[PDB]
Amino acid sequence: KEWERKEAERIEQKLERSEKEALESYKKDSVEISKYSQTRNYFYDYQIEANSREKEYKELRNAISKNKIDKPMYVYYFESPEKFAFNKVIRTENQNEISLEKFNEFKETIQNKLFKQDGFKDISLYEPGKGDEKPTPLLMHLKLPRNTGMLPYTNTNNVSTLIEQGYSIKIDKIVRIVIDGKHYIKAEASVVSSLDFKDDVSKGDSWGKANYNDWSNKLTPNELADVNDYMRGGYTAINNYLISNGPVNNPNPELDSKITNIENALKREPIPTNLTVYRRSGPQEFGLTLTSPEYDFNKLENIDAFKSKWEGQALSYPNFISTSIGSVNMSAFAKRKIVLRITIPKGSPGAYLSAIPGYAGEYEVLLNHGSKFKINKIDSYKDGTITKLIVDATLIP
Amino acid sequence: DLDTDNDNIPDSYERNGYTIKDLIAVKWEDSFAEQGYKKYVSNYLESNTAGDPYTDYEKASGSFDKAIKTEARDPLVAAYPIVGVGMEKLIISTNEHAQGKTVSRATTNSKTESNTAGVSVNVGYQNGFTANVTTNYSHTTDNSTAVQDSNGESWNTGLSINKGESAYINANVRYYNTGTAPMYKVTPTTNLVLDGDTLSTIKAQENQIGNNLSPGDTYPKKGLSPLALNTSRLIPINYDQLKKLDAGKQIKLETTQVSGNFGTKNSSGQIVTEGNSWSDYISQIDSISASIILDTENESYERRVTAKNLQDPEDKTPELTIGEAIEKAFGATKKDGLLYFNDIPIDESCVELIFDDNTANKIKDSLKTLSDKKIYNVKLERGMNILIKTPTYFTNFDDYNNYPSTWSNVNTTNQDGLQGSANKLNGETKIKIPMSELKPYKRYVFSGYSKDPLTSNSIIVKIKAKEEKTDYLVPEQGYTKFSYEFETTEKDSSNIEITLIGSGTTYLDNLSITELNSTPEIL
Amino acid sequence: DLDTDNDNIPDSYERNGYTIKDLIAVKWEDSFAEQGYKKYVSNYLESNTAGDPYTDYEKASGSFDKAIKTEARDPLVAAYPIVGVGMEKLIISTNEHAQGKTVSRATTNSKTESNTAGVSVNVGYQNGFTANVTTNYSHTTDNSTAVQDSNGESWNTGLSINKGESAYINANVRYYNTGTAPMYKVTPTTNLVLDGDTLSTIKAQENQIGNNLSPGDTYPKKGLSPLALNTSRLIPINYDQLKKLDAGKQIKLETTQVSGNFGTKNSSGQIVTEGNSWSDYISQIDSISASIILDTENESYERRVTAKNLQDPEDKTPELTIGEAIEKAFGATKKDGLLYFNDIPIDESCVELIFDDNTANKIKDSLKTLSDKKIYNVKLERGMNILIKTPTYFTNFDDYNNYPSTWSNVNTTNQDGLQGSANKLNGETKIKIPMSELKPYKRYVFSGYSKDPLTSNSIIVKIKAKEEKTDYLVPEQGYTKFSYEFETTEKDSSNIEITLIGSGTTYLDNLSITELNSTPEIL
Amino acid sequence: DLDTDNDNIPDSYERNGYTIKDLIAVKWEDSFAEQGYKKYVSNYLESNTAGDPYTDYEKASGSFDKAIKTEARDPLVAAYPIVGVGMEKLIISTNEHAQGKTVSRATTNSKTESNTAGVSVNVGYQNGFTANVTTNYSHTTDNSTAVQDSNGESWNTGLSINKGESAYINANVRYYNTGTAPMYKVTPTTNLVLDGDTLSTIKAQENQIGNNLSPGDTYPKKGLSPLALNTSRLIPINYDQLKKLDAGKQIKLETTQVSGNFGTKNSSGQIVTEGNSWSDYISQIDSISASIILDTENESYERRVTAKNLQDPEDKTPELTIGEAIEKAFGATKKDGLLYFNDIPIDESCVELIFDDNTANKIKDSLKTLSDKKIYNVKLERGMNILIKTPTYFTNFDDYNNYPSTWSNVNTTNQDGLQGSANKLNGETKIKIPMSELKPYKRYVFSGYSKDPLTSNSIIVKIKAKEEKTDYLVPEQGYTKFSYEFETTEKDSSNIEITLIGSGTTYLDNLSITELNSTPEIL
Ligand SMILES: [Ca+2]
Ligand SMILES: [Ca+2]
Ligand SMILES: [Ca+2]
Ligand SMILES: [Ca+2]
Ligand SMILES: [Ca+2]
Ligand SMILES: [Ca+2]
Ligand SMILES: [Ca+2]
Ligand SMILES: [Ca+2]
Ligand SMILES: [Ca+2]
Repeated sequence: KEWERKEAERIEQKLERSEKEALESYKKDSVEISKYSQTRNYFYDYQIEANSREKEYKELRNAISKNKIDKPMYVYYFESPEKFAFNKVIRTENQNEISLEKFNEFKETIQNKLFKQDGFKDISLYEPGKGDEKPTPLLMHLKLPRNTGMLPYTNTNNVSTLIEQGYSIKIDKIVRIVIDGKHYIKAEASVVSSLDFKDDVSKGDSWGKANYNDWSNKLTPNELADVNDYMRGGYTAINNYLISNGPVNNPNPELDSKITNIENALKREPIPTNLTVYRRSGPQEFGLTLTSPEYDFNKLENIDAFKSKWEGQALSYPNFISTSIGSVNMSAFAKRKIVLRITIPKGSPGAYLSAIPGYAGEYEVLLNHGSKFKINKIDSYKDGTITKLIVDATLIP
Repeated sequence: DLDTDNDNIPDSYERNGYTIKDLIAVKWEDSFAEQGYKKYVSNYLESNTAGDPYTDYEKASGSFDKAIKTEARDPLVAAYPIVGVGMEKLIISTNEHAQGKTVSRATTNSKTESNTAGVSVNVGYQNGFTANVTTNYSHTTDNSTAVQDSNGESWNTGLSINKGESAYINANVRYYNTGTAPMYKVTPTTNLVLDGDTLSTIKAQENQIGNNLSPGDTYPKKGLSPLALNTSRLIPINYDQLKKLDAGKQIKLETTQVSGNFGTKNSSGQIVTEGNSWSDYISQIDSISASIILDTENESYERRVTAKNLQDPEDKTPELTIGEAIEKAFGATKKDGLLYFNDIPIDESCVELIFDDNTANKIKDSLKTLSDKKIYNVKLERGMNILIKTPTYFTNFDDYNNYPSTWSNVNTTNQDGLQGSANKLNGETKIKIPMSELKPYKRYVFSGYSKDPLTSNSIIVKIKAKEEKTDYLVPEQGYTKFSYEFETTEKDSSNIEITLIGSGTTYLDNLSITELNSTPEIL
Repeated sequence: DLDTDNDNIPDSYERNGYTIKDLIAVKWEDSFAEQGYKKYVSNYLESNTAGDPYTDYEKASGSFDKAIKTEARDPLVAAYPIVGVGMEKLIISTNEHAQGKTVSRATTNSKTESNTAGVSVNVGYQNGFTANVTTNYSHTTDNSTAVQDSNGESWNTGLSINKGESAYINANVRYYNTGTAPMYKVTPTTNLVLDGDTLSTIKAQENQIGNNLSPGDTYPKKGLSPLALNTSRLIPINYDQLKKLDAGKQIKLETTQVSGNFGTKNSSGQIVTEGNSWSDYISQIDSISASIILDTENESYERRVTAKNLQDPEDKTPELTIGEAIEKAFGATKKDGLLYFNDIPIDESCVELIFDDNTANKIKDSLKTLSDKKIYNVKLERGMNILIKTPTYFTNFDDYNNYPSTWSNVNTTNQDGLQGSANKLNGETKIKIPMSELKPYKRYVFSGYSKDPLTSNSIIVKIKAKEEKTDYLVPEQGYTKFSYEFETTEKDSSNIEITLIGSGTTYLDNLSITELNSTPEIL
Repeated sequence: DLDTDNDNIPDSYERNGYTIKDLIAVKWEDSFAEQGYKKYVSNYLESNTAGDPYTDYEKASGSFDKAIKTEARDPLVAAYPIVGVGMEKLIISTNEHAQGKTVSRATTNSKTESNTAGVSVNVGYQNGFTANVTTNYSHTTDNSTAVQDSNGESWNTGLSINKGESAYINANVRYYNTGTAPMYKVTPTTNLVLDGDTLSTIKAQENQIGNNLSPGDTYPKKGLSPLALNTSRLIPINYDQLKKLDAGKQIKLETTQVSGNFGTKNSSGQIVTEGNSWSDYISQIDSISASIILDTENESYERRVTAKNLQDPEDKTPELTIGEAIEKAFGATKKDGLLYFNDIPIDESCVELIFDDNTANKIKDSLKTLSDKKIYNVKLERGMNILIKTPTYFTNFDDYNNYPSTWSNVNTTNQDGLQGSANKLNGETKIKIPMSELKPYKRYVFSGYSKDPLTSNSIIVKIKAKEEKTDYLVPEQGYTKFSYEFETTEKDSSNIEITLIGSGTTYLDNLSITELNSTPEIL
């Protein structure tokens, strides 16, 4: 723990008054500020501006964005299995042996998949041993890449590492080791970073306009004309055509040419990056109704049914998908309890539709019809007393 | 399932069964006894079940300082080390620099002799007490001197000290450890004591030895040069103690204060021996454990074992007998009613037992309630001292027969022995052990066991030596234990012979000759 | 799928197969042994298979210090450094500041003299024991010096010492490291002794020996001037030991307490030797390893070999034979029953073996159980001492021969030998070995192997030297080893004559001349 | 694309292409070879390609200290420190504090003196080995002393020493660096040895020299006042070595131990030299790297280049020839089949190579499978030494002729030479060289190349000097190297004539006069 303390008092002498005040604020309120940094971006922008913990969040986040490192590191931590989409226990605190079948099922749940890390978190740099806090058998051993936030900071006679994780991790492999007589899972993982904007949306708008100022020039008149029909009112008709299985039941060649033009226009300029985007979804996209008992997430068994029904499955959207780069709550979808957090790899068809002037849309990305989303994580938060879900999904070929 | 201490082992697995395999506790069910494994008991009311700085689990897993001997794997014993200091050659010089009248003599060191120096034997041993009572107790720390290479010559002759001023002394010293623990940062303070008067205290500091003293190893390893006291510098003497070396007295040595460190493995790498002290555990082990010394003629062993006080039902601690405590503290193989080492037989009719006055009184109090008439089925309590003196010669008319001189009239066609057979007699029995293997200026005690299936069959014995002695013994139906003592003289003496004459019906068993101490030399 | 220790090796691989390539550990399948890839073994109970402060895979991968000898990359071979001191020439001067009388004598230093001095020789060797014993065992830490530039003259003539006042002794010393480990913070304490009398001790501290002493080189780098004892400054001497040195005895030097640190990698960048020490591992590694010494006439090595403890099935540690252990600890090319170094061939019928008494007892116990009756196919045990002496001359009527003269009446055209060819005899065999090729005043053993399928075809041999002799050896059906010893004088003497005659049927092989010790010359 | 070490360079770009440009690595296509980037090849298993305290990225990108010579930009050459002491003047003074008698003598220093002193020069060269075998190999650590103003005069006949008390010796020293490493905490030690006898040890401490010693310069900045042995006080001598200094022997001053540090770039600003030193990277370098020395007659250089051991297929280290190793060690411009320094050509025919027994034997053994029979086409191995000496005078019958005199009968109009043109021999070819521009009391060697397109043509070469000689030469169709030595004498002698007479058909080329060592003077 020598290097963590050394860099802790190296950073601490260049931390100013409000930064250090936010540092003791995280020292006394680590869990609450951590969960707030996890779930703050889904509230209203004015809820953010009036939030008491938002000042601490932005001070700590700026400190994380200014204390960087030039080389990748390996760090060890213990985190709940519920945080990494494993909704069961492998071995308990009194249990010390892990059988082959539970190792196999944990392997097949963690295989070939990505898991998000968001918010503030305190992490030790070295492998915990005899007397260190080992609450779970899941020892995550992560390779943080270059230019990633890294804060050694001393609390009383101990030292920890505050970071603002905003990245997904790909667990390359796991092993079963014996520490203090107990079977622990040591997980070698790789950080996969994503272009996520959360609440800062003006600069995301600038990026989309810079990447898509010439997009309307690249489209054919059929494709550009059908897109212009689409955002100005034809989205309702085209989505009603596609959702009701139009080309199969009662095929409309005009609407078939319309959706072909929309797909071609989305295919003209692929997105040059992997993105994290927020779509405000309703119950009908999940085969449910507003009056259905499962929509009321204020009770926990509805969330359990949501986990049992939708986690590990593929969500099919036969219509074009409208997504918003801003996670901020809006008056249009305040009542909706589903905010789908979608990850999109490189080269996918689509467009940032707000680059075209004259549209009153708010930072919208269009996605091709018939898409398949892989459900990965479902967190929860409290918009007031209304319990809402955070469905972190992705785009899969 | 239920846990009390800072240990992983359950309460049921801390009692009447203890098996620790692949760092996992399991109950002993007695099907893996012959596969080299052993069962323990450790306390379920304290993490440190013994006085050592090691809990039961780390001391039973093998997870401790590996320089500690394997005899401390059981949780019963504590890692208690002892520094003893001995001397070999004394040189007397009359200068403060080095020229002068210098005389050099070789002298043998006796570790465990003063504990059994004031012991008296009896012709018949009453009741079931087959031991001897001592008047004082001494550990392996003290070390006595016996001068051997000394022809007829006064010590003042070699120095020519006339009226007022005698010479200076200088010695060759060596350091030994008799204990199952290593110390590194040695701070040995010793005192060169003269029959109640102290000449000098020697501090060997840190540079003369170093930060390494392995358990059971002399500071010069096997055969090298002794460490001279020429590397707090010189020790004087007057013309009052110079003449007291001559007649009866032997100069002794006693270490007083010793401190050190014990190696503790860290979380990742190497053992830390800097931030430590062997001073917070001296009263931790000394006040709770017992003391057992075993004196082999080649080496000495000292052990401390945790026991039970009988007048306290609150303290839930393991209960130990005598023989089980010896087997646990030393490591022994269990033959049919027999406890064996790799070559050393230990039994109530095979070794000499020395007890202090209070412990002998306790045992005589406890020997009444036993219905088996044995000395090893005695419960162990806090605050005893045990001396087990292995005889230098012992026969039992069995597989063990190590006598360099053959007997006479040997009849082994019998079966009414204490173990194996009993020696049938027809007439005399002659033994003639030569001076080539008797150490001069010593005292030897021959003890034996007899049976006699006749009303008034009696025997005579003659110990023909420099001080010969005749004796008349009346054996009984059961096993009677008898002990006789004799001395010897220098190399120019004749062989020592033992003649025993019975009448053809008495039976002899377990005949052992042992050495006790040194006699003063006329000089 | 399963691993145990603080290491990356799987538990299933770690027994009976071990290969490291491109920093991955793969099993051994006996297919790439000729591409420089070799198998090892590792203990799956601890992260440190050896007693080193390094793990087994990391020390078997090369990701550590390169100054260590590369045959120590085997995880079963641990790093063990030894500091030795060697005197080169002696100067005696009568002034403490430096006029007066100053004499100088030229000496040569040898490493294995006291161990060999306790070894006796015999004409024939009974049963499978084809070695001898040493009286006391010592390593190459102590050394013995022999003066070549000393004709007949006493030291008193050039010093003029009458009654008590003597001169001052100065010596030229060098420091060498014969082991597979370095040390940096060298603080050696060395006693200068003569038959027990410790003359003085010297600390070289830091300013004279340097902040490094790499393995494979002494303190002067190849040929430079040796260190003089003028920079703790001088040591005194008296007129009671000079004639002792003059008659038979010699000055020996040995170090006692040596300080030093070991190198290791840091987290990211450089390497640090500040928080390390070669002082807390000695008691760990000597109590867990055996000891092997090899003494070629040019250079010597000594390594510590961990073995398998026999009387514990729980301790799952691999077992070793003798020759496999020697090959892995030193590095020797393995031809068909052949272990060859870069130049020195080592076998059982090519070198000399020195044991102590305990090794002889244990090897006579374990050697009877072998059905092949060979010395090397015996399972190795903990803490056991072996020494190998390379003969200065060895011939076998085969590819190897390093003799000063050419053997007479040689008939190599044979196949009935232990190693291919053997010398068929039809007549006398002669050699005339000169004093131009031999050091003065030494003790030598010529050994050989005689074989004849005939009854009593007796052989006589005459060794004409300064101690000339004749001997007779009868042949046997077995392959019988004979060893003879002799002495010489200063190099102005004639050729040594070796004459031997049988009866033209007997066969001889493996004729080796080796040195043992220095005879005490008369002066 | 795949990266292993902790550097920006991927492993695919760590072999066969390595472009450091604007602090990024990109791939060669052989287009910007004249735009200023030399060949870098680095280990893709080792981040530290060499034993230097740097990764391969930092040393190949300029992100290190400015005082390091830029020749260590290539990752195969390690920045290895060499510190040498130069001798300028000697004074003999009979006092100890500083009236008295004092003489002063001027002394030249020779760096590569003892390395080439054991070079035995034969008249005919075997196979393609155009190099000789030195007996001993020595680097530029030691320095040799030569007296120039050695008029006929005993050193004692003016100093007036009668029996026992000899005078004292003072001198001035300079501290240079021949290598690519700056020393900051310069604390060395050196021995002043006359013909084996050590006189004294000298340490310059820290404040007397300063906090920096750059590569390639001395503490006296070029021509300034030398630092004497006054500001560890004065060096005595006895009445046994003055005749040795006078008659045949010379004072050697050898640097024994070098202690120093370096300054590395921190994250913020300039170098930091507190927590790092030159203490452990020496053995890392010399155990993996060879040693290549250049001695141009103005100044010398030494470099350590990492090499390959053949018995290691996992060792993916770069492999080079001799000439490629020389070019990367020193830096040379490559034209068509030839390499050049700023003014010094480099070839196996222009500058001469010296190897010890191991390197010469390895080059002889490795030349058997080659078909070109050239020196520089030998693969670089570890543990081998190259000493390249540059001739003090060389002509090639071409654009280069540094001979101060003009030859006789030079016929440049020819084309069948190794390089350019050659002299068509017609009759006598003569040159004279004055004694003024040749160093007195030294040994010179003249070497050259001959061809004869006939059967048995012959040349005679007469060297008229103070040992004038005539040598016979029988050339053949193949190219013959001829090399003859002679000794120089004082300035007041005649000139030296080099004459050669042939039949008028042979061809001569590449004539080189070199100084090798200094001859002792009778005094
Ligand atoms: Ca318990
Ligand atoms: Ca317990
Ligand atoms: Ca019996
Ligand atoms: Ca393992
Ligand atoms: Ca291991
Ligand atoms: Ca042979
Ligand atoms: Ca790479
Ligand atoms: Ca690299
Ligand atoms: Ca030519």
